[PDB]
Amino acid sequence: HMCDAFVGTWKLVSSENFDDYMKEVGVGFATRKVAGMAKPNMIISVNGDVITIKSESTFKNTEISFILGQEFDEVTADDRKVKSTITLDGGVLVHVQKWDGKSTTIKRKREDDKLVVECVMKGVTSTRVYERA
Ligand SMILES: O=C(O)C[C@]1(O)CCCC[C@H]1Cc1ccccc1Cl
Repeated sequence: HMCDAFVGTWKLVSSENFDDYMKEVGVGFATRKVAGMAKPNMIISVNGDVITIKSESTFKNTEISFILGQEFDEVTADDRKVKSTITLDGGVLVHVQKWDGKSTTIKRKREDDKLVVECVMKGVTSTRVYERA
């Protein structure tokens, strides 16, 4: 019941500062422009200890499955090959990605009827707000 309030199908309804986040991560111009148009569906499910997060989008479809606290390989929507670890901290899913000596942290939280995704790279934050589909 660990992630019950996250489970479901969610649709992006607003974004702030995403272009700058992507720049900070190292995403190139064309990818930033195409990725920034997308309005993804995020589908979160749990089966036993395994959490699955899918992103269905006109840009890229992605899928990760993981156990909390257990590192895994991830290929991100912008084609970084990263090592990821996701934990639950005070009810927030905290996702750290490491690659090439760099790090970014993605927090996913339930706030009212929304699922808020906060993406941080050094000093740069982007906030992505999802609602139930
Ligand atoms: O789409 C989102 O709302 C969230 C997201 O799918 C997971 C968290 C990180 C940002 C984003 C992935 C992502 C990362 C770099 C370049 C383009 C993209 Cl699309």
